[PDB]
Amino acid sequence: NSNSASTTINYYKDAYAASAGRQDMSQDPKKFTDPV
Amino acid sequence: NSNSASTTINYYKDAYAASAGRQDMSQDPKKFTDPV
Amino acid sequence: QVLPTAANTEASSHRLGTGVVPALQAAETGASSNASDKNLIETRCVLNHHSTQETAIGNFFSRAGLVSIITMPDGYVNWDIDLMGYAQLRRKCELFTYMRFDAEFTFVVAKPNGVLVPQLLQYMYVPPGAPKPTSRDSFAWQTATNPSVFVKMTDPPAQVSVPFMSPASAYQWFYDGYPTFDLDYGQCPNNMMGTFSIRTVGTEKSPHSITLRVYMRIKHVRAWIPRPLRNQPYLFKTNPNYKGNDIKCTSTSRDKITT
Amino acid sequence: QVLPTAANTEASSHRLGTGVVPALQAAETGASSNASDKNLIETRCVLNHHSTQETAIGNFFSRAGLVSIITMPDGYVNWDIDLMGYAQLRRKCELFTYMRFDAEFTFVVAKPNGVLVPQLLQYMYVPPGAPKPTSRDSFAWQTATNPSVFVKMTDPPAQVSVPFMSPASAYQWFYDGYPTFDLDYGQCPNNMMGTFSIRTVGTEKSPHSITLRVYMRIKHVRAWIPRPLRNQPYLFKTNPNYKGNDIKCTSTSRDKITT
Amino acid sequence: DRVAQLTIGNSTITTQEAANIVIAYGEWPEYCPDTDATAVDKPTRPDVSVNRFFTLDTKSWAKDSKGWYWKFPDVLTEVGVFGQNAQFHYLYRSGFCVHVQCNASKFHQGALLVAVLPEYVLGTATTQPGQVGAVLTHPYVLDAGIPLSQLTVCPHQWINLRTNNCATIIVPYMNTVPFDSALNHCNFGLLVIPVVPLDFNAGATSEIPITVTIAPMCAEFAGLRQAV
Amino acid sequence: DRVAQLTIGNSTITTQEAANIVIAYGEWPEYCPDTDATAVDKPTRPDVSVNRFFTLDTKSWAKDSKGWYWKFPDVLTEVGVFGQNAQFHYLYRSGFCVHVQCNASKFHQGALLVAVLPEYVLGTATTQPGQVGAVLTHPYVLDAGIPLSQLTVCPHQWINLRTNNCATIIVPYMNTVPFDSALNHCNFGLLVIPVVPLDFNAGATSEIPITVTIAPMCAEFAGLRQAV
Amino acid sequence: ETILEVNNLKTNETTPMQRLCFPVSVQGELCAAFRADPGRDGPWQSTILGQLCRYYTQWSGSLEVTFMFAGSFMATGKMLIAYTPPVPADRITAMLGTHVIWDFQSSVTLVVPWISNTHYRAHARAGYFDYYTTGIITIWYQTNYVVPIGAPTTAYIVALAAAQDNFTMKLCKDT
Amino acid sequence: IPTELKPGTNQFLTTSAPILPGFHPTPPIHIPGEVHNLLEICRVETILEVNNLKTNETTPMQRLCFPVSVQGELCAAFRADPGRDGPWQSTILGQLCRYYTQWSGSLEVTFMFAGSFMATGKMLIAYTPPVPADRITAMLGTHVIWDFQSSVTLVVPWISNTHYRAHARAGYFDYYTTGIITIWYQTNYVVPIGAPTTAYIVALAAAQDNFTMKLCKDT
Repeated sequence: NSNSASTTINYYKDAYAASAGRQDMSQDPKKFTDPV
Repeated sequence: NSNSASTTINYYKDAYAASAGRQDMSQDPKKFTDPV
Repeated sequence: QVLPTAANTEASSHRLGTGVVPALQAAETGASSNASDKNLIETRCVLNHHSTQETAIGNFFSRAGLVSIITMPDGYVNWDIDLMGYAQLRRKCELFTYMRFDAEFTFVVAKPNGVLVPQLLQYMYVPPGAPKPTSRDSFAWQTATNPSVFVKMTDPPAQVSVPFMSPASAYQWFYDGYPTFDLDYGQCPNNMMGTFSIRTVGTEKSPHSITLRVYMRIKHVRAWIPRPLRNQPYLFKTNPNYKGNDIKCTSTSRDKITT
Repeated sequence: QVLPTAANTEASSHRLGTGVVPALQAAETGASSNASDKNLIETRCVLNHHSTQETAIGNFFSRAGLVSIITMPDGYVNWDIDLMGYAQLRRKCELFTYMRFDAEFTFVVAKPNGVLVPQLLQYMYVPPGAPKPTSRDSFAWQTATNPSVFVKMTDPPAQVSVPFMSPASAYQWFYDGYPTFDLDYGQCPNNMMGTFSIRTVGTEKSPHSITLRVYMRIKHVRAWIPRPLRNQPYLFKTNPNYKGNDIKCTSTSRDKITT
Repeated sequence: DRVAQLTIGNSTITTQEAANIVIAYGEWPEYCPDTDATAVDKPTRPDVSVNRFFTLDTKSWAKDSKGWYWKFPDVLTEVGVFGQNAQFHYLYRSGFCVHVQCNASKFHQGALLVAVLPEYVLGTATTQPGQVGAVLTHPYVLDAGIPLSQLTVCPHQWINLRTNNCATIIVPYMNTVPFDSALNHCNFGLLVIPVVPLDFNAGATSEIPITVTIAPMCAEFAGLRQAV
Repeated sequence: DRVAQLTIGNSTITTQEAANIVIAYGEWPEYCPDTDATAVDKPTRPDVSVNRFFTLDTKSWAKDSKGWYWKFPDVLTEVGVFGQNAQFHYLYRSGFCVHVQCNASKFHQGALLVAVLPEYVLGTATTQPGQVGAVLTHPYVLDAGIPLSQLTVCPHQWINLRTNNCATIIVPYMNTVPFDSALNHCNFGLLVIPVVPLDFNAGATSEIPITVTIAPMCAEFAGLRQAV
Repeated sequence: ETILEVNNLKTNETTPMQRLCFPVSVQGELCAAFRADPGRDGPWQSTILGQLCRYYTQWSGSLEVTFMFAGSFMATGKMLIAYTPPVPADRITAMLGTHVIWDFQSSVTLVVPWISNTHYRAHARAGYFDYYTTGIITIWYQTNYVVPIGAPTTAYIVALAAAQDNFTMKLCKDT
Repeated sequence: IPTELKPGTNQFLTTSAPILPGFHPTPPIHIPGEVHNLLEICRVETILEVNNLKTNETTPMQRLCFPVSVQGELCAAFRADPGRDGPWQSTILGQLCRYYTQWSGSLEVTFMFAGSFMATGKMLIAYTPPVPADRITAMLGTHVIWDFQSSVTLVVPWISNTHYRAHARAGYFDYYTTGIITIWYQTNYVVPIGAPTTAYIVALAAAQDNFTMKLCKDT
């Protein structure tokens, strides 16, 4: 079953019992610095 | 993720936690003995 | 957009002209200046491979921290579940306002002097509204529905995973308002996630004091609307009240501004 | 080039002529002679299969060694991280100048007499600039961000892996210069990798003395610009200073040169 | 192969009897590549001005001398356009070509070991002798606890009065950081130790000079300080 | 067109209210061509190091000042890497970009004539004032017997407090010889003479500064002397 | 971009509201000077960039400093902002290093280039870590602060600090 | 999932979970002079301390060479095993060999004359497999005639009853010896008038291409 807060290793039936892998590398420059 | 100092067994997400395998067999004779 | 590495630096040269000016900006607009280093000084072409994985929120938050300490000098204590009891983690999670994540807990149990003695313990998580045990032999210990953990003291520390159990979309560390139509102010109902209780299994009186340490690990975190950090020591575990006399300066002072 | 095995020996015969001479060389040029055994004596064809894997730097360095000993006769000690405290490893790693590698650490803890007693310990790695704990119950023990290790004494020795954490490209065992614009000389800032602290978890006073032994293993090593070894006993843990009176000869002397 | 000439910059060195040229570790000096540079400011390359061969002082070899050593680039820190430039900057990267000349008659005898030891550290002011250069006290251990018998593992050239009179070494820039200062660090040092003492019959040219000539190869600089 | 920015070298100058850029005689500064070079030695081009904008001292404008002048390149002879370089060479060729800044409030009044006179010769020590710069004595004849009323024939830019506060001049290297020394000749001089005296009602910012900023453009050098 | 606490004077402890800016008056001398390392205690401590950098050990990248004039409209003048790699004594000796000429829209954006002998720099302090310093920032009067009659003779300038695009951090630590 | 414990668990051997989950190491840069095999250092020529006399302890500078004068007798002799204590201890080859137990391969010994230019003569260098008494009885073994460019390169061939030889000592390990190296005057050291009558000869030792080592040990 799929149930998680959000390439990971899981050993159980639930999806919220797993170890996070390589975190996503993505940012939005303009959104915070220049929101005009 | 790839992160190491430099055919190896790894059990974790990080790449610097692994056991070195068969080391490379390569030497440069002339470089040290005869650098003229 | 994906930015695996920081942007490289391009080559440049001198510039002399009219109309174009990157140096001048407008801070009144509230937007940070977009001037690049290549627009003011001559820079060589430098290619960088500095990864930004270490600055991700997941790696920044994925570190277990002490959340509370429990001492058992009647043989049981019912401790309310709260995560704002220690500054070392409170300052970390209080930088954001709303976060949705997944919590992992680890329990370390030892005697006050650190010695280990064979003894069997039981932990129960009591959801809000569930009956609360009142004795070491209370009928609430039958754990018909509530999850339970049993472990000896000499055994390795227990590790469990707790899902995101809030009725709302995400936890909120601040509630500007009242939950009911003065001490009540600031209490968000969406944060009270029940309580915690521990006991010794035997119906007799345990002959050793028990101290438990709880560490919380986080995973699959997602933050929203960052807020400025806190520069004042805490005074209470519920509200950001501070000592109104000794206002600590953010920056250490010096002697003269010219030196 | 790849040389899995040492070069074989080719067959040869007698040689008599003028002009060609492999025996004569020129040591003034600073280059080792390239004369092969086939150029001076008649040699049979010998094929050898002696592998050179045992002479690789990885296999030569992949051996755990004692780096320091720590005794706890206040209940905590903050020990600075350094690897030049014992000759058996200092001579080994001091043959090269710059090396980039990956360190693996193992901790062995026992009583002074070697007896094992159930007791819970905590280890923290303090990066440079991080707050340093000053008491067994100091607030710095909350380990909000610093990595921590918890293990009982009776448990098997702990094993952790530490990545290459130097700001420069590789560690340097020598710094001919000053880090600031006399005891200061020889101190490279790129080697101070923070400190190490241990303690007993319980807030009480532990009733047993604690001795810890730390062994460091290496992997993924890469060396540069080898330097001559050291033939004099060490006198300090920072500089190669030596006793200026008893200059130990490199080679053991004999009676007469003709015998 | 006995004769050679090097004409780097506005200078020129010739020798009618010399050995071969020894390149340290087989790496020709070269400018810093973009993939390795970390500085964000455009560097300066004086080129011809800083590559003029510079001749230091002259050391007098005696029948019982111990040895002499120099620290680089502290020797060149106080001389020429290189001195006036390095004192005005903060980042430095260059190679070096070292030339040592010492000629004697056909009847003298003695040997010298010209060897460049990268990143020389002394032990028990004198750390940076300057253009003058200091002398050694315990040449057997090099005042560092290492045996001189294994000093040949470093790039070196032998100066034997029987055959040759001069030797050359071309060492590239070796340091763990692409750029480095010039007043707080020393890239390497040079060692000159007489393994075979000079001996001669009475009635010869007793005064025997020793001269060291050096010249930067691929000098580059960055940062503009005021005066240091 | 009222705003402009010049970012030559590791420096940058910006102005929110300035006039246009005046190029002297319509010739952009450039390196010496092979067809015109007469030197046989390879020249040096420090490039970025010598093109950093240099700011000289500040002159205080008064209600009865006569005028001030500077001699080039004697101003830069004693400052920065340019000073330490020109003192080590014998041949010199570069252009110049001159910037003069003087800002006043909206209620002050007065005019200035910033004009560069090529090859200024004085008449009846003070010939080479240096970085400080000397003052004039008879501004009507410029101490040279020529009328100031015809000084506009030379490249110039007007600084009128009503409209602008700064002016720029880009003058190339003008001399009858492709190369020339730096300690025995002056390529040109700069003139600043208040044609309209400064006037203001009592109760204003009496202190009014005058600043001159200059920077070489295409510097090159040849010859290696010892110290001059 | 966040506010920088330049005026961290001893007498300003009781009245922190005046610690967020420094005054400019009618005089060429200097007005303010401070170190540019975001990790060391001082003016950078009040910035969120420095506060975050306290949680890490190694950082690299160029920095940007932006100023904003707050004086009267009729006020005018020119100020010089200079950054000195590894303290100046006067204008002519401070002009050698990287500098920006500023004239009174009024928002100058000084950029601090990344020059260091090492790829990753650590937070500076007293001792061996002094070798990891970054430099000194100073500002000087290019021309006097000219104001007409019937106007205030004193003006205040605020300082805003931020990080450039090529910033990075590693080796997370707990403060 | 079923599992069975096996002997040897919880046994720490000197021959791993990470602590930092997002560290990216500083990028490497090109550094000249990288060593990939420890055998490369062994293939370099280093000085040999032949004159290890008792009186030379206070003045080690004279322990790096031996004198040659005008006399056919011998001048110097020493064992050729790089492991045993003695002249080979000062060589980096011997120092490295102290870290290993078994080695095999041929060795090369190079000499260098340091006398005056007008000096001349012929010297005989001989290597004796398992000590000679004179020239005619020492000439039977492998030898090289040397005449005074002046750099003779004596090669020590690898002859042994076993594929891998161990470091020699007193006792059973005497069986692992390798031989004796000696040098003799082929002709007298002739020098003209007005020239020094004594000359010094330095000894340089190195390892050949077919060298190898195994069984790493700690000294």
